[PDB]
Order: sequence, then C-alpha cells, then structure tokens
Amino acid sequence: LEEKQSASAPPLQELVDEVQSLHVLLSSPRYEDTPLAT
Amino acid sequence: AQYKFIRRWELQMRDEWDQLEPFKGLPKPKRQFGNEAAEVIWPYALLLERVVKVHPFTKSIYVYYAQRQSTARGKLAAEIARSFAREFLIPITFHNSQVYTEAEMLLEYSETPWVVLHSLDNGQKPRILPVAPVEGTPAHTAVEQLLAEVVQGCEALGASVADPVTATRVLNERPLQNQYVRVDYQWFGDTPDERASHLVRWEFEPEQIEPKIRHRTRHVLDWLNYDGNLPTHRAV
Amino acid sequence: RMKEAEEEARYMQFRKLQDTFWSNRKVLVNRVKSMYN
Amino acid sequence: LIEDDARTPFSDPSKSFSPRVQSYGEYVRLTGKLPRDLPVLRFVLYRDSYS
Amino acid sequence: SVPSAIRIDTRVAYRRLIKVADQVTRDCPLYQTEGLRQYVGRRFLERAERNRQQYRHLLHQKQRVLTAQYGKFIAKELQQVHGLAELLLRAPGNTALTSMLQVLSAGVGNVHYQQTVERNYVRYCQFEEKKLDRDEVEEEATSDRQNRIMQH
Amino acid sequence: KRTEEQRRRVAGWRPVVKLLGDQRLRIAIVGRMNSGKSSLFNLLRLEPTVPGRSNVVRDFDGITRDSVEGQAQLEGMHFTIIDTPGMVQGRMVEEAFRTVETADAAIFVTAVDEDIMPEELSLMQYLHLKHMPVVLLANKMDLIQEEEEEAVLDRYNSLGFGNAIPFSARRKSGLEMLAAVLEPLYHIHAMHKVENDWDIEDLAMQGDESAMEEIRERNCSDRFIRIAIVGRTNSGKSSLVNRLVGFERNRAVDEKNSTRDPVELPCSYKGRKLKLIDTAGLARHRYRADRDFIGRIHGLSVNEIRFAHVVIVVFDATEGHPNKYDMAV
Amino acid sequence: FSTFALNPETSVAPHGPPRGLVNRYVSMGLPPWAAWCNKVNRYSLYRMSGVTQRSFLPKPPQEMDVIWLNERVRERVRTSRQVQNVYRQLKYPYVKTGIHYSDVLDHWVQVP
Amino acid sequence: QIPSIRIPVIFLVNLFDEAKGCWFGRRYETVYVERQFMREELMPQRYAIYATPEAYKLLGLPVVNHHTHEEIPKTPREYEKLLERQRYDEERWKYTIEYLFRKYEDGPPELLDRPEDGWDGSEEIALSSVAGXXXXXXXXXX
Amino acid sequence: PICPGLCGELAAVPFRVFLGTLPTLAVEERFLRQLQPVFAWYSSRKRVKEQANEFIEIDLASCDAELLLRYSHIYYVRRQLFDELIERQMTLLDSGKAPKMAEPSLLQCLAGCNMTIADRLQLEIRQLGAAKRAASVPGRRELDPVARLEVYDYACMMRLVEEDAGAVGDAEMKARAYLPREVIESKLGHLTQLLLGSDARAALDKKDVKLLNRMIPPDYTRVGCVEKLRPFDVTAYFRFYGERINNVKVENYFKRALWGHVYRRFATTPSFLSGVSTYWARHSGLDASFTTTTMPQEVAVAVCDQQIQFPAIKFRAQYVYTSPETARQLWRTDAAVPLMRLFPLMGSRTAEDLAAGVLTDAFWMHLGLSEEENLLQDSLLLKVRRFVDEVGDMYETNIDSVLKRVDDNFKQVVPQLKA
Ligand SMILES: *P(=O)(O)OCC(C)(C)[C@@H](O)C(=O)NCCC(=O)NCCSC(=O)CCCCCCCCC
Ligand SMILES: Nc1nc2c(ncn2[C@@H]2O[C@H](COP(=O)(O)OP(=O)(O)OP(=O)(O)O)[C@@H](O)[C@H]2O)c(=O)[nH]1
Ligand SMILES: Nc1nc2c(ncn2[C@@H]2O[C@H](COP(=O)(O)OP(=O)(O)OP(=O)(O)O)[C@@H](O)[C@H]2O)c(=O)[nH]1
Ligand SMILES: [Mg+2]
Ligand SMILES: [Mg+2]
Ligand code: NA
Ligand code: NA
Repeated sequence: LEEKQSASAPPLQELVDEVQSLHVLLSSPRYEDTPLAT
Repeated sequence: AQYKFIRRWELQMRDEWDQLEPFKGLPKPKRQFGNEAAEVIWPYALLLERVVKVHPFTKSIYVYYAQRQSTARGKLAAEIARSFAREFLIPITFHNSQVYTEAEMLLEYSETPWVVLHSLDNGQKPRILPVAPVEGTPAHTAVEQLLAEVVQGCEALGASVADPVTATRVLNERPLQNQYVRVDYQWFGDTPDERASHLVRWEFEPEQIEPKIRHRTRHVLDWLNYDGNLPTHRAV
Repeated sequence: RMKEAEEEARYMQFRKLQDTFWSNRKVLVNRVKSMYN
Repeated sequence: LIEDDARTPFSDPSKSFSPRVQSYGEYVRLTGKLPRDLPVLRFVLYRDSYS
Repeated sequence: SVPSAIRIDTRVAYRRLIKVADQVTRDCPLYQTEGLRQYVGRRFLERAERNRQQYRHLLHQKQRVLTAQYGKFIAKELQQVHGLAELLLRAPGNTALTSMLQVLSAGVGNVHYQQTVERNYVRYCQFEEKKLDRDEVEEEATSDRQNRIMQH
Repeated sequence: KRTEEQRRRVAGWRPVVKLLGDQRLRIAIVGRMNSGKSSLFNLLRLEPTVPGRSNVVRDFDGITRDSVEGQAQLEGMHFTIIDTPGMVQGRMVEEAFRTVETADAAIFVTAVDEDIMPEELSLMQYLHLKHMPVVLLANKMDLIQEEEEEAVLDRYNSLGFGNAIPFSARRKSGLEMLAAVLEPLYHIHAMHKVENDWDIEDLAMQGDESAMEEIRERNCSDRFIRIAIVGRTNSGKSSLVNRLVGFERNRAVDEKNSTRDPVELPCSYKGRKLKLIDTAGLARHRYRADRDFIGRIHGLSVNEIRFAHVVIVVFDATEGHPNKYDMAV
Repeated sequence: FSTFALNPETSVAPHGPPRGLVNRYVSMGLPPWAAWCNKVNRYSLYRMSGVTQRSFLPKPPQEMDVIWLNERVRERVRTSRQVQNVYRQLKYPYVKTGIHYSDVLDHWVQVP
Repeated sequence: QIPSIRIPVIFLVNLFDEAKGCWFGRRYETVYVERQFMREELMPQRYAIYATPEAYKLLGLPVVNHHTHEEIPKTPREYEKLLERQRYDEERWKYTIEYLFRKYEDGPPELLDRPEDGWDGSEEIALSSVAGXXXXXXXXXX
Repeated sequence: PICPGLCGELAAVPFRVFLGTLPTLAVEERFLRQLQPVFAWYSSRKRVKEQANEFIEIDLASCDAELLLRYSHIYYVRRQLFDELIERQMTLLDSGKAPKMAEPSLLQCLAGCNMTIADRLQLEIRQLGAAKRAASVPGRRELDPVARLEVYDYACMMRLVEEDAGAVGDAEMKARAYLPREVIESKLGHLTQLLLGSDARAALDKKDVKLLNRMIPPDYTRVGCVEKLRPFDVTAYFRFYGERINNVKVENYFKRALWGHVYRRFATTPSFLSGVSTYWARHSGLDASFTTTTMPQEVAVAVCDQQIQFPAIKFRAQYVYTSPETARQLWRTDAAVPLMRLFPLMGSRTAEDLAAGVLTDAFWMHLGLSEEENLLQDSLLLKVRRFVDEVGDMYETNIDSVLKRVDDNFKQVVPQLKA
C-alpha cells in the first residue's frame, strides 16, 4: 500500500443546503429523541 | 514411477534441509535482482564489525540502481550504490530491528542511482537522495560519504516529524523487520544469553525468571549443588 | 491513566441522559406558564 | 480466582482455582423515549399513610 | 475453427445444461446463489477447448472422412450432455445427489476430490437405477419361495 | 536406516495372518507435526467397546510416534479414520507412506500459529501425484482474530485446494461442517461396495473358488478375538506384530519406548476373526512415578489388557531367566 | 468467555522474590533463578557464594605421588524426593596414566 | 561429554601412509592429527613435533599460535565453535565482503545469458490452460 | 511494429501462455535471458500458478501480445501465439459477420500497389534470412539457427535487422533512458498548440487515456522511478494523440489519420526527438550537475532509422487487414502480422490509414524538412497546415484526384529494386 500510494503520488446554494439539512433534522424519525430545547 | 517420485521428493527435501537446517523458522527474503545481499549467509563477525544506527523514526530504506550504464561517471555511481547495498544495508536493519531495507537492480539505463527513506508518518513524503560520488574520491570513501549522507537524511527525516508521541507509539507497536537476515553464529553463541554471558544482565522479568517446575526448590538445590540447611539422612 | 478515561466514557452517557431529562422539564414548565398566563 | 485446595502449594503448576463473585454487576434505570406530541403523562397513585 | 452446425448444437446443449442447472438450484435448495452453474460452465468450456484443440490437430479425402468421425464424436458428447441434464433433473428427489451437487457448488478440496464426485455421479445414478431392479427381483424370488413353502 | 540388504529381507516376509481389510470409508488425517491431528481424531472416534483407549495428545513436538486406526462415527456415518505421524525431519515414516495409500480420502489439517513451511508444499504435491481426494482443514481457528480471518483464509485458498474449512478442535467448532463434506464420499463408497458385492456374487454362481472363499469371510459372523501383545519395553513386541502381518506396519527402533499409542489390527487366521493389538511397554512404579507422561502411556497399556480376549506376554529371552516384573504381569 | 481464566486486563499482586533479592543474588554471582533456594541465612549465603572452595586432596601436597593439575575432590549434594533429606557424595577426578615419549631422553616415560 | 579433539602438529619428514595410499603430512607441514596418534606413534619415531610458536621459531618456519587446547570443548557444539574460530583465524580472507559476494559479483545468474551448444527439439513443452457496486447521487443546486 | 499507434477500442481477450513445469523453469530462464529490455513489463504482468504449471495472463487485444512476439526468440511459444491469434481472429470474424467495407474504387489502387512490392519482398526476406542464421552471437541467440524461417518470426527478424542497421548497442533502452513521458506530453501539447490555435482539444479523452495505458508497456512502479517511454512507444503515442486530439468529425476519419501520420513523422524525425528529450532526473529535480539534458544524436539517428527501415512488410501487413476476404487468405499464406489492435479498425478505417500514411510520407520526402533543421518553424508549420487541409478537402471532394496522388506517392516512397 505504501509503494502504490507513493507511486500514485450568503450564497443561495449554502442557504438552501442549510434549509434542507434543518428540515431533515426536524422531520427525521431517527432524531425524534432530540431534546426539546434543541 | 511412484518410487522415483518418492526419491525425487526425498532429494528435494534433503536439499531444502541442507539449505535451512538452522534457518527453518525465519521467513524467506524477497527474490529480487538487487536484493542478493539477503539470501547469502552473513558472518556474525562482519555484522559485529559493521554496526551503524539510524534515527528511530525511520521505517523503510530502499536503494535503486541501474544494471547497465552508459557514462563512466554513471558506472562509477552504480558501482558505489551496489557496494553500499551489499555492505551497509543488512547491518542497518540487523542493528536497528525497526527498519525494512531493500535493494533493487533496475534493468534499464539510469546514470544516477538513488535511495528512498520512509519515516513512520504516513502523511510525510519520503526523502530521495541521489548517489553523486566525487570523481576524485575512491570507492571506499565514496561509500563512506554515501553512508554519512543517508544517515544525515534519516536524521533530518526523523527530526522533521509532526507528532513524535505518535511516532514513538507506532514505533513501539510496529512488528519486527529483520527476521529474514540469515546469520551464522560463529564461536559467539546461539542464544543472546550465552552471547552476553560475559556481561551482567540486569534487565529481566520476575514472572519470566520464576521457574514453573514441580519441586522447583528440590531442582534448584540439585542444580546449585547447595545444601539448603537440610539435615543429611542416614548416609551410614 | 488512559484506561481511567475509558471508564468515564461508559457512565458519561448516563449523566448526559439525566441533564436532558430535566432540560425537557424546564422547557415544558415554561410552556404551561404561557398557556395559563 | 481463589485457591481450591490447601494441601498443594502455590508452586505446583497444576494448581486448581475457583471463581467467586465480588459484585454481581451494575444496574441503571430504564428510561424510555419521551414523545414530543404527548409530553403530558397521566397516572394513578395508591398511597398508604403518606402525605 | 468450428462448423456453424456444430456451434449451434453445442450452444443448444449448453443452454439446456444451464436451464437444468438453474432449475435444480431453484427446486432443491442450493445454499449458494451461483451454485453448480459456474462449475458446469468451467467444465464445459474446458472440454470445448480440448475438443477444439483436437480438431485443430486433426485438420492436418482423409480430412473429409475424419470430419464425419469428429462430428459423430461431438454428437456422442452432446448425447452424454443430455444424459447429464436428465440425471440432474432427477437429482432433487435423491438426497445423496443433492449433497454431491452442494459440495460441487461449494468447491471444497482439491480437483481430484471434485473429479471423483463429478465422474461418479452418473455411476451412482445408474447404481440407484439398478438397485430397484435387483431388490425387486430378489423380493419376488423370496415371495415365490415362501408361497411354494406354504403350499408344502 | 534402510539398506538394500535389509529391504531385501522385508520383501521376503510371508503373511502369518491375513489382514481383513477395510469394508467402510477410510480417511487419513494428514498434516504436520503438532497440528491437532490426534485431537481431531478424539472428537471423531467413537469406540464404546474399549472406552479407556484414546489418542494421546500433548503440546509437544512428536507425541504420536506411530500411526493408529479406529472406527469413527459422525452424524450417522460409519467409517474409520487413520491418525498419521507428523512430518519428522521434514519427512514421513515408511509406516505412514503405505498407510495413507490404502485410505480412500484424506483431510489435510494445518495450524495457523506457524506459517506453511515448505514441507506441507511437498506433502500436498505428493498427494497430488497419487490423485487422492484431499480436503484442507484449517485447525486452531480460535487463535485468529475477527479482523484477521479474511487475510489468512485468502492464503489457504491459493494453495490449489479450494475453500479451506475453518475448524477448532478445542472448541469443537465446525464439526457439523466437516461432516457435510464427507457426505458424498460415504454414499460413493457405499455405491462401490454394493457394486463390488454384486461382482463377487456372480463369480460365486459361476464356480470360481476365490469368490466363494471371499463370501465365506463376509458370511462369517463371529465375535472378534482381541489378542493383545504386552510386555516390558525393548522386548520386540512391536517388531513381532510386523512379522505377523507381513510388513513394517508398526515402528520398531532400538531406542526404548518407541510406541506411545496402542495399535489395533483386524485379521483373519484359519477362518477365525482376530484383532492383533499392539501395546506400550509396561514399567515398574519406581520408574513411572517420577516420569508422569510414561505413567499415562502405561495407563493405556493396562487398559487394553482388561478388554483383550487372549493376552500374549512377551519377554526378552536373551536375558535367559524372565524378569521379576514380567511375572507380576 | 470463561470465568476460570484470569482476566488479562486486571493485574494480580506480585508474589515472587523481588528485585532486591534477585539483584543481590545476581551481584553475588549466582543466576537470577538461584534465589529459589531453601532456608538461606547469612552464613548459608556466605557458603553458597563460593568465595572459598570446599575441596581437598587425598594426601598432603608434600606427599602427593599422582600428578594432579588443578584437580580437587569435590562434594555433590542431592536432595531426596519428599523433603528435608540430602545425600552428600564425594567425587574424584579421572586419573589416567599418561605414557608419553620424551624428546630430551629417548625412552618413553609413564606417570599417573 | 568431551569429544575427540584433533591437535596441530609439525611434521619433520614426508610420511606416506601405505594402507590408504596417501601422505600423512609433507615436510614442515602443520597437520591436524589425532591426539592418541600423535602421542603413541608420531612422537616416538620423531616423525613430528608438537606445533608451538617456540617450535616454529626453532625450526625457522614463520611463527604462528594456533591456541591449542585454549577453549577445551565440553560439548560437540563447543568443539564446532572452536573449529570455526580456528578456521577464521587461519583464513580471515574467507570472511570478507568480496568473497561473500564472489558468486553475485557479476550480477544475477538468472539475468546472465549463457551460450547453448545444442539441445533436442523434442524437449520443448507446449501446454494450454483455461482462462476463465453502487453509490449515491448527490445534486447541488447552483 | 508494423504501425505505431494503430489502436482501436476492443474488449479484453485473455490468454494463458505456458511458462514451465516447476522446479525446471526452462522457458522462464529463456524469458529472463531474452526479455531484458521489457523485463519491467514482464514483471508487471500477472502470473497464474496452476496445480503444477505456471501461466502468464497476457491480453491479445492489448500491446502485450505484439510486445512478447517481438522479443520472444522462442520458436514454439511464438508460433503458438501466432496460431492462437489467427484462430481467435477467424472466430471473431465468423461471429461478427458484418465488417465495414470501404469504397471499391479505393481498394483497386491499394490492390495495384501490391504488384511492385513483391520485388522488395524478395529482397527483405533475404535480409531476414541472414539474421536468423546469426543465433550463435552472444547478443541474439535463438533455439534453432538452421531451421527454415517461417512467418511468425518476422517481428524478431525485423528488430534484429533494425539493431544491425543502428549499429549501436541497446539503442532502445538508451533512448528510453532519455525519453520520459511527462515532458513528452508537455511538448506534444506545445506542438498541437502551435499547429492548431483553437482547433485542438484542451486535453485527451479518458477512454483514450485508458486505451493508451493498455497499448503502452508499463514501467516500474517504484517511488523514485519515473515513467519512461521507448522511441517506438513515443511514436505511437504521438500518432494516437494527434489523431484523437484533432477536432475533425468522426465521419471524416481520413483527416484524423492524416494528422496521426503527420505526428508520427514528427516523432520519427531525429532532430525533434533530440530537442524534446530531457533527462529523467533533470525533469524530476534529482540531478542537475550532468548538464546533459540533450539526447545523444547518434542514438537518436539510430532509433529513428530503426522505424524508418522495412516499409514493405508493414504495408503488406496492413493490406492484409485492408480487406477481410483477402485477410483469410494472406493470414496463413503470405506475410501478415495478426495484431488484435488493428481488427476493430476495419476496411474503410485501415484503407484511409494506408492512404494518409503514404501521402504523409511522400509529402515528408518532398519537403525534405527532416534534413535542414528545426521542424518547429512557422513556415514549415504553415506548409503542413496547408498540405493537410488541401488533402482532406480533395479527398472529401473527389476520390480519383487523391487516388492518383496516392499511386504516384506510393511509387515515390517505395522505390523499385536497383540492381
Ligand atoms: P462459440 O460458438 O464460438 O463456441 C463454440 C465452442 C463450444 C467453443 C466450439 O468451438 C467447440 O469447442 N466445439 C467442440 C467442443 C464441444 O462441442 N464440446 C462439448 C462438450 S461435451 C462435454 O463432455 C462437456 C461436459 C462437461 C460436463 C460437466 C458436468 C459437471 C457436473 C457437475
Ligand atoms: N488452540 C488450539 N490448540 C489445539 C487445537 N487442537 C490441538 N491443539 C493443541 O495442539 C497441541 C498438540 O495436540 P495434538 O492433538 O497432539 O496434535 P498432533 O498433530 O497429533 O501432534 P503430533 O502427534 O506430535 O504430530 C496440544 O497443545 C493441543 O492442545 C485447537 O483446535 N486449538
Ligand atoms: N536379536 C533379535 N532382536 C529382535 C528380534 N525381534 C525384535 N528384535 C529387536 O528388539 C528390539 C525391540 O523391538 P520392538 O518391536 O520395538 O519392541 P517393543 O516391546 O514394541 O518396544 P517398546 O514399544 O518400547 O515397548 C528392536 O531392536 C528389534 O530389532 C529377534 O527376533 N532377534
Ligand atoms: Mg498426534
Ligand atoms: Mg512397541
Ligand atoms: Na503433539
Ligand atoms: Na522398541
């Protein structure tokens, strides 16, 4: 592995990314155990 | 022809035993074209005369030299690299027990042989050093200067490490690498205890030295030929 | 000393479980203060 | 592990031992998940001479 | 290097063999999804390469009369293939044949292990076919003897 | 040490007694020295007739000096398994060469604590020449870690033998998996017996004399006469049983205590089924008290006397008057 | 997991003879395992240190006839099986009458 | 368990063994002979004298100390060690780097090309053999 | 080595070539002694270990087959390779049953070209026959120096005669030492920039990079080693890079082949190779004290003459693949090198390749630019541009107008026998 590796060697996008990530964290059933303050 | 097959197997096994009678448990070295310095039986006297140590943070040392050269200086440098690979490579790994050393003869034209040094850090780039022997310096001092250069390179590579704590930890948890060295223990001893029998060894372990035999007191008394403050029996 | 840090990691989960339970009780008792007042 | 016999000394490699428990283990309460839409819990309480 | 008719016939034979192999895998439980399909493919391709090499060596009116013998040899090989297919189709009923197919699909041991199981499969099927006849005629003989004894 | 003068005499041995031969599946446990061959044989053997008899096992190089055969039972499969001495000095003994050639199959057992020395490569290629069915069984599987199983098992698959079987003789794991591999051979050998049983019956109806005498051997249903040969060490009793069978079946060397596991051999003498059972050399208590392992081997010697039908005690006649301990026997 | 196997994570109390005793023995000259003797005191340690030899000659040095070079009769002790008993036996060297040939005088000469 | 040691001895005359048909030792030659042999047969007939530096000096040969009986072997292993040490002291040139690599001084023998005089065309060998995931798609609005 | 860079997209076709029965690896010893300039590729190739036999897994579709056949020097293994090649080609053609055919009027000129080539055939086969009887020399040693010359050893004999014409020892390796791939790609990008301002691609396609990794012999994969290319590999790479970087449409493959052959001539030119080549350690930054970054002129001239020699055998080997009906005949009767890299480029493609090659070679001989100096001059580049665009347009407009040029240019490039 060593030998082979040495031989080989406010934007709208981010805003909508935050929107999608927050919606996922809110509506996901895996995160249903999130504390109420969070 | 079954008896002939059995005879062939016996002959092959007899040759194998003649080759590795004291060399059964160690692994076999790489069967390359430049690593001929490993399959040969090394004299322990020569290995003791050639004792050289490198920085503890290095893990791999390879040398690459061409088989056929075009220039006179290229032939000289290739001869220097070959002499170094045949003289100082095996002592380095045998006396460091941490580094893996390898030599290679490339079937091409390369007037400048080189040596690569890999440290214990996986993210750190290896150090490459070309063999440029001075024309005025003979082969002996040229090989000596090459050895000094590679030792200084290993020292720099080990001093430029990122995290010495993790370097030392991976050094501790790295297995052995000098298992392939075939050495002939000649008139010096078979086991390190008999080898260093002329020196007091204070580095021991209590649970290791504790014998586990039945009636160990009786056996130790018999071995020491010591009375043990025990009254003699009848003896009359 | 590193094995000692591994012992805390086993019980550190439960100490976090106790804090969040009261944090839920503090935020819920705040909601009923707005509903009834 | 405690010694199993007294006649044989600790020097014998064939010494037999027996395991005896010091603590049966550690236990913690079980706390189920609390729903958000139903935080209010209703229960019945039976008390005998408790204020 | 092989005539088109022979190529078509051997493709039909290999298709039938693969159909029978998958049918066996689905009917009796083969614990691997690949099963004996890969082993059958390897063996058939090896025999195909061997026969093609033999045909290349034989190509050297003598060639015309040898082509007929080679075609008849290939026809016999394909009839043996059909027999193998029928035996595999009847295999799921018997328990030993299923175990043999399972060990051939798993591929444990050396080649001589798999070869002895491969070659002896047809012989074991024929042995089971003859066992019923032998035991039936023996039971009929014993029944006739017992009847003629009861008459005496 | 084999010499042309010695090997010429062995060829002139005439069988005093006829070996019965194997009528069931034969499997030889082939492997290296101290690889768990005897321990694997203990889990597989099942002899309710001689319960005290077992295969000796110890974490030492060269515990099994001589081969031993016995009946084994595994998931309703009746067959016999042969224990073979490990490759000593990187070579097999002559008693083990002729023994593994009689077996139908073989189980190549290898341990993972030590790498594959060039001796197994010689033995594996030796079994390749005989065209014998061999299965690779990786013993001592419990020593390997979970994250290391994929590395070692990829190597055992590259030795020509496909899909090596993981097995642990101590934890008895993989026993139900080794049984499934032997299932086809059991039905195969059962197929060979009945077909050969049909051939020997047609010749009997023809009038062949060699076929009628063979049927009478199978038609003979009598209780076995277990005849054991016991005696003091260095007395020649193992060398005697080799003269009975007609070849060097057991090992017989000048050094004392060359047999460490009793060996049983089914034979037929004048139409009487009998079993010649080798035994280890008995010894006094003042010689076996300090020597613990010899006391265990002597324990297996006295046990075979309790189940032997006819005991034949041998003693060195060159001494003249027999030994005092030989009378106590 | 087996409860009868000692837990490798824990560590039992050290029981064997300590660094002090082992270092004292190895500095006296005996091997480190030699600390496994029986009932040693100051005088027994002085005796087992070997500073003086427990040997002698069959005759006084002025009355010696057989040639002995660096040879002294020794005493080997062997403790019995059970306990507390020992057998002490003397051990004599291998006297072999050498019959050599002298270069100064012709005829050979023999001497024990 | 002391093995049979062989001692060095300086011969004074060309001794020819009649039985085996060879020379025991040339004149002024240092031979490793049996102890009993030298003591009972060679010494009395004055055919050889013990090899010592003073004997070499008296005979005029170049002095050399073989260190006889310096390490009295109590075991064949120690005897082998002593013989190896004596062999080294005799030929230190046997244990140099150039002699250790005399076989590989020209390179790999497999790499070296050797001329062939002849061969039988029927010895050629011609054998043929049989030669037989998923991820996620992440989109970013831009 | 009939055509450097004549590569086509095709599936991998594996084959297990025998190596020897252990422990007597006789053929392996022969390979170690003979395959020295290609031992890097030999070690890079995968090894297959049977129960008691050893096999090398070689891909016939790749350049590995031709590379082994050129340096084989072992008659039985090379004849078995030849037979396997021709048999699998016959089977693939029989299974395809639909090869692309060229225009019949174009194949007539190429058919008439084979008439004048038989004389040069008779001369070059005599050159190949004397090299076969030179096995006793320690340089090149064959197994049978008295056996009759056959069809399969044409590559070995041609390489031996090229070495004898170069008269310098190990010219191929001496050139690979000074020819590294990175600087070659950089200067080839510079050349395609100088030739086409905007009509050149920004880079090479990834599929074509995979194809080139398939068709180029692999070097050592060590940390300090640098990828180095033999002069033949450099010529092939130049031709393929040109013919794949030119932005001519796929329907006008003639212009792409013309660009490829122009690049091939640029590569085979000695002065261009000397100007482009640099030392590998100089490129990597290891050694800079030699100051010898220039390629040896004698070795350059020798390795260029190596590719210059033997045009007739290459022309006939390509005419074999020009038509499949004549391929089945000439594969086992006349001279033919059955390379799998030429089969996917069927009749039309290979005929356009032959036409572009002869036109480019004749234009090269007419200019004589390989004589004076400095192929990188603006006047010469503009002449090349005008030539290639004129030839492409003339081929697209009228077939006979360029067929007459092809005929005269063939007569010019391959001269008739003189005494
Ligand atoms: P394509 O059409 O180009 O391929 C055609 C092939 C088949 C390659 C022919 O060129 C060819 O090789 N033809 C002659 C060979 C032939 O017909 N072979 C038929 C094989 S019969 C046979 O014996 C194979 C049976 C193997 C069965 C294995 C059973 C295993 C069960 C456990
Ligand atoms: N961990 C582990 N040890 C085993 C296993 N099987 C055998 N051993 C050990 O291996 C050692 C030798 O056991 P044996 O059964 O005598 O092996 P053997 O091949 O018959 O030995 P020889 O007759 O001398 O060749 C003993 O310590 C056994 O406990 C196993 O499956 N796992
Ligand atoms: N002189 C002579 N020696 C014999 C004869 N038969 C056997 N021996 C020798 O007796 C010795 C002992 O042989 P074994 O067969 O191993 O005797 P054993 O009783 O099985 O020995 P243990 O297994 O150790 O108990 C060997 O050296 C034999 O060669 C004989 O008939 N005459
Ligand atoms: Mg055993
Ligand atoms: Mg015995
Ligand atoms: Na053992
Ligand atoms: Na004996």
